Amino acid sequence: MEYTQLGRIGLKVSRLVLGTMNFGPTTDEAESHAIMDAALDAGINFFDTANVYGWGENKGRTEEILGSWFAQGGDRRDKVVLATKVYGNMGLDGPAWPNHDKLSALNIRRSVDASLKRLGTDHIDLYQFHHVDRDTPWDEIWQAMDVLVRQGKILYVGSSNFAGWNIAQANETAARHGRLGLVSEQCLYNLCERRAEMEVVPAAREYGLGVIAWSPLHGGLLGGAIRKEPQQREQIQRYEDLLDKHGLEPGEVALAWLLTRPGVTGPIVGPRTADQLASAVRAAELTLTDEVLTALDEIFPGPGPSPEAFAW
Amino acid sequence: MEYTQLGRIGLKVSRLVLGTMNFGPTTDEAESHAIMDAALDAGINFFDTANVYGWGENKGRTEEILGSWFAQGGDRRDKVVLATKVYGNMGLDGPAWPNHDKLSALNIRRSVDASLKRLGTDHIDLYQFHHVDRDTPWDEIWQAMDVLVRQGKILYVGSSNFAGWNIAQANETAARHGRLGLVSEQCLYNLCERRAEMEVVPAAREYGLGVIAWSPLHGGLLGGAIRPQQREQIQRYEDLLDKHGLEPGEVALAWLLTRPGVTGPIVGPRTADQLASAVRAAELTLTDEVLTALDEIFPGPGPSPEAFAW
Amino acid sequence: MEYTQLGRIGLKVSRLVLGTMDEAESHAIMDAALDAGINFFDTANVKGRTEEILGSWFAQGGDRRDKVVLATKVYGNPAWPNHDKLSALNIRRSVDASLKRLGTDHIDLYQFHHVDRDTPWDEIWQAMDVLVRQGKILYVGSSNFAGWNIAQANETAARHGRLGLVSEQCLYNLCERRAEMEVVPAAREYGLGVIAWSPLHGGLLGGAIRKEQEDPQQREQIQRYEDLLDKHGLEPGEVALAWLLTRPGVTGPIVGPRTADQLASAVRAAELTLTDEVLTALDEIFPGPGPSPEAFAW
Amino acid sequence: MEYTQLGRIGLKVSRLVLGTMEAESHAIMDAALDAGINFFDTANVKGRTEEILGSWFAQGGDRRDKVVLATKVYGNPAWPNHDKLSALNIRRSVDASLKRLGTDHIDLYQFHHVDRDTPWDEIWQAMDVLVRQGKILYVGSSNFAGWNIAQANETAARHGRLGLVSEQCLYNLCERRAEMEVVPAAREYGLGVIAWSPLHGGLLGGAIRKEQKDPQQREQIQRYEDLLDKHGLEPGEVALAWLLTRPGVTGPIVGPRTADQLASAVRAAELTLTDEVLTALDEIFPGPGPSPEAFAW
Amino acid sequence: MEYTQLGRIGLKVSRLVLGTMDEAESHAIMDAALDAGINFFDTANVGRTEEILGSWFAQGGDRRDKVVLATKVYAWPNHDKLSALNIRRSVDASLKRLGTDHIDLYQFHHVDRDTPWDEIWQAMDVLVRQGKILYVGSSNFAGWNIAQANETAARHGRLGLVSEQCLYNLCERRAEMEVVPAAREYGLGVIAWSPLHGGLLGGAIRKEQPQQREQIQRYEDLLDKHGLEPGEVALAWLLTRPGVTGPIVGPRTADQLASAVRAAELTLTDEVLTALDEIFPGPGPSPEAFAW
Ligand SMILES: CC[C@H]1OC(=O)C[C@@H](O)[C@H](C)[C@@H](O[C@@H]2O[C@H](C)[C@@H](O[C@H]3C[C@@](C)(O)[C@@H](O)[C@H](C)O3)[C@H](N(C)C)[C@H]2O)[C@@H](CC=O)C[C@@H](C)C(=O)/C=C/C(C)=C\[C@@H]1CO[C@@H]1O[C@H](C)[C@@H](O)[C@@H](OC)[C@H]1OC
Ligand SMILES: CC[C@H]1OC(=O)C[C@@H](O)[C@H](C)[C@@H](O[C@@H]2O[C@H](C)[C@@H](O[C@H]3C[C@@](C)(O)[C@@H](O)[C@H](C)O3)[C@H](N(C)C)[C@H]2O)[C@@H](CC=O)C[C@@H](C)C(=O)/C=C\C(C)=C\[C@@H]1CO[C@@H]1O[C@H](C)[C@@H](O)[C@@H](OC)[C@H]1OC
Ligand SMILES: CC[C@H]1OC(=O)C[C@@H](O)[C@H](C)[C@@H](O[C@@H]2O[C@H](C)[C@@H](O[C@H]3C[C@@](C)(O)[C@@H](O)[C@H](C)O3)[C@H](N(C)C)[C@H]2O)[C@@H](CC=O)C[C@@H](C)C(=O)/C=C\C(C)=C\[C@@H]1CO[C@@H]1O[C@H](C)[C@@H](O)[C@@H](OC)[C@H]1OC
Ligand SMILES: CC[C@H]1OC(=O)C[C@@H](O)[C@H](C)[C@@H](O[C@@H]2O[C@H](C)[C@@H](O[C@H]3C[C@@](C)(O)[C@@H](O)[C@H](C)O3)[C@H](N(C)C)[C@H]2O)[C@@H](CC=O)C[C@@H](C)C(=O)/C=C\C(C)=C\[C@@H]1CO[C@@H]1O[C@H](C)[C@@H](O)[C@@H](OC)[C@H]1OC
Ligand SMILES: CC[C@H]1OC(=O)C[C@@H](O)[C@H](C)[C@@H](O[C@@H]2O[C@H](C)[C@@H](O[C@H]3C[C@@](C)(O)[C@@H](O)[C@H](C)O3)[C@H](N(C)C)[C@H]2O)[C@@H](CC=O)C[C@@H](C)C(=O)/C=C\C(C)=C\[C@@H]1CO[C@@H]1O[C@H](C)[C@@H](O)[C@@H](OC)[C@H]1OC
Repeated sequence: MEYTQLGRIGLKVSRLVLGTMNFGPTTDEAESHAIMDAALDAGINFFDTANVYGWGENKGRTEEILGSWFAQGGDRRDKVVLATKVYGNMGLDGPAWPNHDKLSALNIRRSVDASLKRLGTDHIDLYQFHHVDRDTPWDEIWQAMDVLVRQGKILYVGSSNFAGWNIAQANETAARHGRLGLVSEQCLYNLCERRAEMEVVPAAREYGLGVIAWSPLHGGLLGGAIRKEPQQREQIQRYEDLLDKHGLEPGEVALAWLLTRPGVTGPIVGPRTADQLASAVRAAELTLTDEVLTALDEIFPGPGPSPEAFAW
Repeated sequence: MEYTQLGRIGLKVSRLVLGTMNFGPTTDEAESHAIMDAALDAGINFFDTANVYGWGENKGRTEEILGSWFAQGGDRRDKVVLATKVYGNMGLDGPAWPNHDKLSALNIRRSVDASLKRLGTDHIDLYQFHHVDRDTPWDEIWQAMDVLVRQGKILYVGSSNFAGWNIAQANETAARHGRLGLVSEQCLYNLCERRAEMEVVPAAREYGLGVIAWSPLHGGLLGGAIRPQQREQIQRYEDLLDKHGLEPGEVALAWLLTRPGVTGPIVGPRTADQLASAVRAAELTLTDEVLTALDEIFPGPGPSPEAFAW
Repeated sequence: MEYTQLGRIGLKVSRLVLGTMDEAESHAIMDAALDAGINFFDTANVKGRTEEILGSWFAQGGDRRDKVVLATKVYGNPAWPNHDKLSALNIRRSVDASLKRLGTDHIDLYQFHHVDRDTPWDEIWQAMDVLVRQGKILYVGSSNFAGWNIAQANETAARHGRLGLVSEQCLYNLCERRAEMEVVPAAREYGLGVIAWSPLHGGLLGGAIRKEQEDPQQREQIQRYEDLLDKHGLEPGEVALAWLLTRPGVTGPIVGPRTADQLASAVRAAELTLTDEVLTALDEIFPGPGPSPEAFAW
Repeated sequence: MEYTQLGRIGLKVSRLVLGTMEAESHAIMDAALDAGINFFDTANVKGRTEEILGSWFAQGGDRRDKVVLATKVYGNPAWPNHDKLSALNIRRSVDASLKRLGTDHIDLYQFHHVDRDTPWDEIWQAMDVLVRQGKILYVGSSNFAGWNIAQANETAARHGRLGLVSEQCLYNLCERRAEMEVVPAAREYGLGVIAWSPLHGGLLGGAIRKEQKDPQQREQIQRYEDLLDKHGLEPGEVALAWLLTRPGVTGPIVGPRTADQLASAVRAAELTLTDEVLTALDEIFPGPGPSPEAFAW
Repeated sequence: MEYTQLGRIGLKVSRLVLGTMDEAESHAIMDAALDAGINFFDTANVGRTEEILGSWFAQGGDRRDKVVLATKVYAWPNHDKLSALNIRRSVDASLKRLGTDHIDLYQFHHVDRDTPWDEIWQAMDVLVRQGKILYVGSSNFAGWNIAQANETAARHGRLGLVSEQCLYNLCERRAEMEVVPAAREYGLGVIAWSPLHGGLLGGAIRKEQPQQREQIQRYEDLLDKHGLEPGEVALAWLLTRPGVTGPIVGPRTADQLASAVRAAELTLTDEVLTALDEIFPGPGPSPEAFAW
């Protein structure tokens, strides 16, 4: 297992991030636990979850499954860098009661308290915004997060689905008064969707955030979606054909590709079974030749950074 | 129900603020709870109280009435933005024991501890100065408030009965050391009394404070004389509202909801009927003719310096 | 002559400020204002031509420049964009024009003519700091601000080491006391000198009814004022000025004497002691609103 | 003429920016003055253009006093430090610009492009030297990313300095990707947005009828020209007028070579587009939306 | 010619830095250095030197505009060291001797432990703000002097040291303990003075015909097996070192220039690098260098 610093900070994490969104809705508790043990066994120390995982009327269930996993002891809590999120509506799906979603200090307080109860732990290592909230100013957000820091309830703060300028504004605001800023950004990033390269990833790299790629196979579409059974199909076909030609698995290459991108800490890997985890772990050891990198780049061009992306 | 951001911050509030001053002194606990459930049903999430509500020897009773409401469960606490106040004498009415009113860190400590006990909760969402205290510096006040923020005992700080320059001084002082300053001013504003517009509301807007109008009916006066220079003015008002078939109480509220910078008025119902009426005032549109008429009868000063100079 | 600190700063000024309004006639009161010990000269009308007349005054030598605290103002007054108001652009052009007309290399107190709510204080303080570091200006003052504008301005200045506004020139007199609600409280809090403009309310407090004989309610008021002073042996124009010199935070009124007789009258106004009984009755005739928020709430 | 604040600052500008893209230049600049345009930029829609402004100002008649003068860093294989935004390159470019313009100050000095190799403490040192000498009033950007505006202005504010007051970016019906992050950031930080190539190099200027490329781009332009035929609207005027409806936009740079093109740009600033016309332009020329919603959710 | 950012700043310099050791022949070698694409001129020895540069710019032809001009500071009290007093008199004399209105890189000649940084940055900021100096650099500092200096400048918004000139070559590698780590952390370019250790790595044992001589012998003998010139290799070695901007070279002739230029084009094999590292061990970073 390859390890790296999470951006500029002192925290070392596995290049694979274990996603947990399947634990609860699709994978049962006992199997989720076996996967998490398997993940530790493979050297994966970075586990990602969210208050809202579990979905609909079972929001919170995933956090509860990690809580029962820690409760078995055996140094599980101690070995893991635990990440969860705040922003989402935790009540009935649909329009939220005011201040029961988004990033007011009010929603942060109630969300973190509920997450700590479900996770059965006194601290979260990486507390992440699920999304930018353009209505909440950073002096409010940093007040909320600093209260939790100083109480020992969280260590690090991270972002998810931010724009590049939000990352800059957050970290400049934090730095003004000596606070550690965002340490990581979780953006949608994969061969199909490369527009994070325009500004989100450049900002992250400037400010020393780790970059965590969610949906690394683009919902499945890069995992061998055509062999399984618009003009997007021609790309995918050319993709599989190129990987047939070279003997490589689609699912594994989508992950290995992300590992070659500048600034990228690693992909979120969201296995349903211990078999799919072991595949992810192979993808991490895989080495991709400069020839196959050119090919994928030709099939899946990236925008490049702004302003060059749309101007010069 | 129309919602809005409280000034520049991420908190979203109903444009009606439920005032609780009647809960205890005139409306009773059981009925107060009735009204507060109806306010939730109406989409009102913003509840305003104060330690001194109750009046006389019953000061504190409103806070307790809120406390027993939260104790019923059903996510009542979790659904409200709870706001209370510090400054007032909580002992026997008349001259205060020193440091038992006003805004010394000493009075702030003892006031918040008693409010949290009565309210039956571990935190207040919005803790408001009831009035400006010009004898207490902002480095002292913000120390006291910052202690409460970091302990998780309050989230936001607001003001009430400030001058505009007090708003600027407070928030400039907070911003110097990276603190969130005042998020709202609760000022006396209505058709009769519009001198908040000279400097209070301009200042609040510059600094991104919510503006919450208290005494939106000027203590009943804008409610009815059906039941000397000023009698004449109110007469002209009630006659205008007879012409258009509009309730006086509803227009005074809806008018404040047209003012630039105004979050909304504090509505203080004695009864569930008075509440449903406030909700109706929130739904009212006022024609440009009615707005222009009210402005003639009840002129505003406009901003300083233009208000008295040019 | 009574002298005072201009607010919190180290500059000492006369409690009479010499405002404005022939050339050698102006030079003569100015020399006379000096001999009377008035050191604080302001180009505010009680623009371009007045500066030139000060300019020719200084050009005569005799330590005239060295002896005076020279205050001027952004020119102001349908204008071409940026030829009014307080952009860094307008400030640059107004100051350079003023220095050329005043025929001096520095202005002691450079003042804003009016609040401009479209220009942020980091822009304004940039423009002023350029001039301070070049030595073209010493102190910065306001005119026709709100209390909160004074607060914003001095807080912004103080964040980066800068001296803020040292003075505010506002309309303040027996007739118009609404400066007392917030402007003068803000000024007092931040250590600004308050310079009272139109101290006689455009002449209304200088004995305008007795000068008429040679609005219903306001006339009743002036009439009750002239009669109170008749009763007390006191010149109205002098009492208007003396009243202001009793008010908390007031540096002094602007006066525009054109003769030894008018200068001597302002000087006697500054030496005048109004009795508690006079002050009590003036307060009754011309009530102030008190500070906000007590002024309109409690 | 419609006037606006340049972003958050107190400087008032016309919503048309005269891109000076000698004798026929001088003529059009006087007509722009008389039309109430006070905002003159040396951005091409550099070298000679500045000299042409300099001889304009040397004619006198309060011309320098009446204009907001904006220029740019020159830019350009370059000799080291004769391109980009080192303090060394800024000194030499401004000194040469002041010489050519025959003026002792520039009102708005702009970066020509983001330089990723120069830290903002270096850039702000260079600009603060000039501001404190009086050679420059305001600073602006061109061809920046959203995060570069944020970084610039946070760095400036930290030590009390006025940051960027304006960004010049490529923005028109055809190219709307500035809306992802550049314009959002400019709006957050209170920069004026100045739209260069507002007709996308003539292409929105009725380019298919002046024939009297890619198949899909031509299809798009065709519907545009047909929509405006239907409504009786000049395509050149509409491209400009659409930019004036966009949140955050101060205005477009125009390079009128004739009284006719000037008068046209002036009419565009007075034109009101109906909601139906706005809906239809939007359908033909869709914007990406703000990031992250533009590519995520 | 190879170019690099000077540390973290936006200034681009040649990886060879032209130092100095009559008049029209200095002028001619400077012209030749431009033609080879060297833009970085330093008055440091590898008064009169500044005057020679002055007459060079006085010829015109965009000579001043094409070069990054670096000079340095420098006993009667305050006529040495880094007092605001000596800085002022030294820079005034430099600008006159150099016949220019600005210096691109103004460098301290040595650490002065008796002057605080608030006094030094006052003096530098005055000059930066009058336009007389762009960038500030150090020479012969400790690592902690670099940290203190740049932390002090950052406090009040000011650009700190952009470069350190230290004694660094195969023979003297102790700058690697802390000076070069500090410079790397703070984003200073590292300029290697005496890159040939006074000519000891320039083929000295051949030129003549204790246990230091043993070292130089294994060096010269290794460079015979590979068909490499010692002069060139000591330069190329430094160019492979982390944090190094480049060496100060003082060519007097077109012939030595061309040697310097070749040494910047040269690529040493990992075999050669490994062998140089064996003959000339470095201490590593503190605290590992002396503890663990
Ligand atoms: C002590 C001496 C007397 O008292 C005064 O002379 C005080 C008056 O000057 C007040 C303030 C005036 O009222 C003021 O008139 C100004 C023109 C307004 O100023 C305006 C214009 C502005 C530019 O100044 C601006 O800044 C400001 C905000 O608005 C101002 N405003 C605040 C509204 C307003 O208070 C007048 C209007 C005319 O002058 C109001 C009327 C009803 C009046 O005569 C009242 C008299 C009273 C109560 C007492 C006695 C005599 O009153 C006697 O009281 C005894 C008990 C009996 O003898 C009585 O007889 C039966 C009676 O005799 C007459
Ligand atoms: C390996 C070389 C091949 O090159 C490619 O396969 C590259 C293509 O995949 C490009 C990028 C596609 O064009 C992309 O189509 C996506 C659906 C869009 O993505 C969408 C969806 C989104 C979610 O991704 C979003 O983020 C994005 C912004 O918009 C995307 N956009 C950035 C606009 C757009 O570039 C396709 C559209 C369909 O697939 C465009 C068509 C006209 C095309 O074939 C063009 C050129 C070339 C030279 C093809 C050769 C084949 O030619 C021959 O193919 C043989 C198989 C080889 O062996 C060679 O023969 C020896 C070779 O010869 C040259
Ligand atoms: C729109 C219809 C009428 O207009 C109004 O009714 C407006 C009035 O309400 C004004 C403002 C009042 O004057 C206010 O009296 C308040 C008690 C003061 O409030 C006090 C107390 C406070 C608590 O509010 C405090 O906050 C404040 C600062 O001070 C307040 N102050 C700001 C000074 C002061 O403006 C009244 C006093 C009594 O109401 C003054 C009297 C002499 C008056 O009527 C004068 C002029 C005009 C032009 C009247 C028209 C025409 O009247 C007729 O209207 C018909 C519709 C037409 O067809 C015409 O008929 C022919 C026309 O007649 C020509
Ligand atoms: C007004 C309604 C019409 O809708 C439009 O005309 C919308 C089109 O203009 C879209 C956006 C174009 O697609 C764009 O093609 C550009 C070349 C790309 O731009 C490029 C270049 C760039 C420089 O812009 C760059 O910045 C950008 C990122 O990529 C751009 N990209 C953002 C991906 C891409 O959206 C076209 C391709 C060319 O015109 C795509 C094709 C398949 C298409 O027609 C699809 C759907 C519809 C529903 C058309 C109707 C016609 O149908 C009927 O047409 C009648 C005339 C109407 O009146 C209606 O009748 C009622 C209507 O019926 C509903
Ligand atoms: C490739 C392998 C070769 O390895 C070297 O040649 C490495 C040597 O250069 C080391 C480092 C020297 O030791 C250094 O001697 C300098 C004068 C000191 O420098 C001084 C002065 C300063 C100014 O530099 C200062 O900065 C510094 C701190 O202190 C320095 N210091 C760090 C203390 C000190 O390490 C020598 C002294 C002379 O050269 C010390 C003695 C005990 C010695 O001969 C040891 C080993 C040898 C001979 C190994 C062979 C060569 O010898 C044969 O080479 C053949 C090619 C092969 O067959 C080999 O087979 C393995 C072998 O055979 C026997």
